[PDB]
Amino acid sequence: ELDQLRQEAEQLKNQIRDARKACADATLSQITNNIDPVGRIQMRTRRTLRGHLAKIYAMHWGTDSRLLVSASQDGKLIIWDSYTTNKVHAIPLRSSWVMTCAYAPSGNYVACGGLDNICSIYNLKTREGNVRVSRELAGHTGYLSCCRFLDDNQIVTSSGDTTCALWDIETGQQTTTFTGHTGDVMSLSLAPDTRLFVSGACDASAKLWDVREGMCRQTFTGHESDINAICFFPNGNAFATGSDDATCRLFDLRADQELMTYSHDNIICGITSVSFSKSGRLLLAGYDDFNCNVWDALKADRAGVLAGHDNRVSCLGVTDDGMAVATGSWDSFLKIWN
Amino acid sequence: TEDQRNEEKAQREANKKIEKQLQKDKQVYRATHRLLLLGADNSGKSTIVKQMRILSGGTSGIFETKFQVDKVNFHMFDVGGQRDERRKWIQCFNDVTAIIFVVDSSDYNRLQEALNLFKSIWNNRWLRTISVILFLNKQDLLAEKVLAGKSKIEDYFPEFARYTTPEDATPEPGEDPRVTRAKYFIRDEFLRISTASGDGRHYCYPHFTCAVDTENARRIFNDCKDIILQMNLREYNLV
Amino acid sequence: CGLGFVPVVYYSLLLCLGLPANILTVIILSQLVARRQKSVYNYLLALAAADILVLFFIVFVDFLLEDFILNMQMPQVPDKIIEVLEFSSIHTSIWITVPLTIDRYIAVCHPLKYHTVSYPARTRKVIVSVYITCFLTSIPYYWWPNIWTEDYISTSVHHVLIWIHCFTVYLVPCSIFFILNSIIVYKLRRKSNFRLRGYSTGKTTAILFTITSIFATLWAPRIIMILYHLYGAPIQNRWLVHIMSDIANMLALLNTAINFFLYCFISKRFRTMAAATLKAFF
Amino acid sequence: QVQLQESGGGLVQPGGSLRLSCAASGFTFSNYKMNWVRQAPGKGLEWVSDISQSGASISYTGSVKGRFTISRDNAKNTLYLQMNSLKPEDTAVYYCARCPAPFTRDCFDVTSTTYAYRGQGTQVTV
Amino acid sequence: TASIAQARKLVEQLKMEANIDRIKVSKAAADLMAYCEAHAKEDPLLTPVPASENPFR
Ligand SMILES: C[C@H](NC(=O)CNC(=O)c1cccc(Cl)c1)c1ccccc1
Repeated sequence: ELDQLRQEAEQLKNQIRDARKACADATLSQITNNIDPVGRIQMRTRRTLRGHLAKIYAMHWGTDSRLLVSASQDGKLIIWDSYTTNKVHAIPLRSSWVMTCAYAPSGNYVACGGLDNICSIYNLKTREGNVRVSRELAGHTGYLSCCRFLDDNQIVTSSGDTTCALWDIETGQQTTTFTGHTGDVMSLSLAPDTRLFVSGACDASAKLWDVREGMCRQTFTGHESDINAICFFPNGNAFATGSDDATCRLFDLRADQELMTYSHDNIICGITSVSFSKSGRLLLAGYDDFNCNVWDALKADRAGVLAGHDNRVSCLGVTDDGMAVATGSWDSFLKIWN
Repeated sequence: TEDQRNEEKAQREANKKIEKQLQKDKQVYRATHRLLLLGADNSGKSTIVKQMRILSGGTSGIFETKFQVDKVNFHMFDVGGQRDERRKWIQCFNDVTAIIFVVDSSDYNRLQEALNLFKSIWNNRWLRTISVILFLNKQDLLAEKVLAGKSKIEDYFPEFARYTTPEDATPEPGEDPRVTRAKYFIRDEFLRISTASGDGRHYCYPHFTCAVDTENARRIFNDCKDIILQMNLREYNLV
Repeated sequence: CGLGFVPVVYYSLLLCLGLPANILTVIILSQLVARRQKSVYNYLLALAAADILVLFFIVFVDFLLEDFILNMQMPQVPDKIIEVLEFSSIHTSIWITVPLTIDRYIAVCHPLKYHTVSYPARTRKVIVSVYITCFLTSIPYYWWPNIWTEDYISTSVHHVLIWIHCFTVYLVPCSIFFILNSIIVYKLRRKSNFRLRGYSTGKTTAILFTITSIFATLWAPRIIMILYHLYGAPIQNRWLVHIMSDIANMLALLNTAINFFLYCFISKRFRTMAAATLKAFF
Repeated sequence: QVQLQESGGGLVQPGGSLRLSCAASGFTFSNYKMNWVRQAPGKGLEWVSDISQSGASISYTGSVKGRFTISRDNAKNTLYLQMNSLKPEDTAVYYCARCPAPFTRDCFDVTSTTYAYRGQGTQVTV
Repeated sequence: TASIAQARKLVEQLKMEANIDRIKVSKAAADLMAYCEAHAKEDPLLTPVPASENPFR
């Protein structure tokens, strides 16, 4: 029966491959050759958020596109005011090895996780005003990789246990778990309708999940190595994945396959963080070679390089208005480009 | 703008407080040296952890081991709560001064696995600047094993019979040239991987430890002293 | 007059070879992000700034202009008051190298307890407390003899002034150079280091000893002659004192230029950064 | 998708010769340090040998050093492991594993839990 | 049985994932093009904003 199971799995894989091949009309490059190229894009460093002692893994812009949270391996969750270049808060964590941080859409709460297998939620606008550990979310067996507030009560959290979990901050319990992966899931990105997110794992596959149903709808494969960065196209019907094979892909949920490769020959370093502009034309990708890159999502032609970091860049976020992008890197500096 | 001015002064005061506390934390972060402890289950890394704990407290998966010797305190990190795949969370330990590797010196079956693990550590793109403090643990078990027969390390490693003990040996009075040859053969195996990459930017410091080896914190103390010394010499123009 | 012609061309070459070098040093270290991580970069930037101050002030407005361009200034307002700041510049150049050597001694002989007693706050304290102390304790350099003005008579203010100059530029700085450097060489060579360190002496201790050796050799003649005007040759030195006094001052100022090749040009990383950044404008 | 399918393998007398092949697919083959991993019956996963991108960093496991000779044909996306003189110890399930990061000389693929880039494997009965 | 059960879960997931209504790649790619060009103007990093409007300078 097991041999029959493998044979029928092969038949289903052949069926999905045939459907993908049939649905492939032409290349996105051919149909976007009627667009004029964007042109060279120069974004100077407006700020250099300089208050971190160790390397920085994650940053997350706020809803107001003014305040942001940055997590460094010293054990701090410094919340800055980008316009004023001021640190409105400096949250002392418990475990210094933090890998993620999330700023809630409302702004009342901030999350952080890491090697402790715990997603800690901090309330900011508390009665006194001193930041405290609001909740301690336990249940992940592997390390913690990416936290993202779905709202003030829930949070989607990826871990090193190949499982994602939709949490309930009010009670501290997993409402529904997303267990369909093979490798360690690193980055997750929520939809504009906050109903279908993706989980980018170390099995060269990103899977699309239902927040309410709790079961994967469509898997997305085609990468050559582990993906540790993922972000939806601003509508929610496409996303991009950055892996260690020095390429960024564009997967289309409607067509259920890859659209275009974003990779040059001279780049041989893995992408660490990806993010789109407010129109979805500037797919910024942070690479291990101490600098970022800017791509034209419709032509794959690289237009702009956000160099300026002395160590590996690890986090990358674009303001909800698209007026800035902050690239926190391992040199403990958050340079806000414009 | 007077209201805006006073509210922004209420922000610069918070910034000043945060700066003061961050300098105070800087006077604590650079005064401690984070250490990372790897190894396998059979390797008695927990015994060394307890021994240096006597010279602090943690039960949340990652067993921190705070210990000070000569008024300087290191911070060991016994991370073991994660899965068997470690190619992604090992990148957090890039700024660690030294990776502590405890190898089970009395296991011939699982010794090639330890060399493979060391080779992976010695060649990571994000670990290629971290010197390793090798710890060949419980040499007493190896001494008992070689001195009782059925210790054909020449079988599991075929290049033992065609091997001779190094001239730069340090034998204890009760030792046997045979157990000395074996225990330096493991060391030379690890240094063979050590002296094959990492062009003068990180070094493997090998040390022999038994089960009850009290002088373990001081050995790491001196090794870290040398590590910091070398990084300062390349940090200056001396090199 | 060749005796007075050689200094003019020598100082022209010194200016055109040292001002661009230290300006490039300031430009490179102003953008080098590691400065706020290590104190040696701050000390080096201070040394470059003091080199700018010295090589501008003493080598231009005292040695080119005042000596062989103008030869007209009234020696009341712009001569003695400007030597007040010129002596301050040279004293700062020496006492920026002093804390740099103390920092190196800490980082080498007590490497593990280094960030505890050396951080870019004590660095700021000692880097802004030497500028001020040199501009404040050089105010006494208002009585500088100008020995060849009109055959002046030596008074007691010049004696104490030159003793203070000695104690502040050579005798104490060389004393605290030699002891620290000898201790470093001792503890780095006569101690069992790593086995793969065959070239552990001629590349580290040789440099660390020649650094102070060249400073001592190039500042010995000026000190010994400013003491010679105190205790030697009342009636005989007048024949050929000016030429060799100028030579001693030339050696003293040549130290200020070799202080670049000994510190910034030595490191391969600095040279690679300079090579990368020299094409920034083009 | 990343698909490493193992061919060869079968009944072996104590001292037989087999051409273990790994028809890999789904990526540019000549960019990864391919390596072999065994699965001894009732025992954990162990490393067999590895070969670099070009074939200049070949390294064998200690036990079987002269018995096994690995060889990759980069233009055929394959990993050969010429296994002659097979002892009963080599009665394991061999696995053809690819290191995750392109252009690197190390990888953590001895993981008992399913490593993402590792084939289904063949059983060689000796 | 555990491996067989995992295989059954995998085949159920694959059957549910291959039975998804897909739309031609040309149409989806053109839709992404149309959305991106219909939102180009509000995007700041594409067409640079005036220095007065820019809050970071
Ligand atoms: C500022 C000072 N410049 C001077 O000190 C000028 N003083 C003399 O030339 C002099 C005075 C009395 C006796 C003798 Cl032997 C010489 C100076 C510092 C460093 C290098 C060169 C010059």
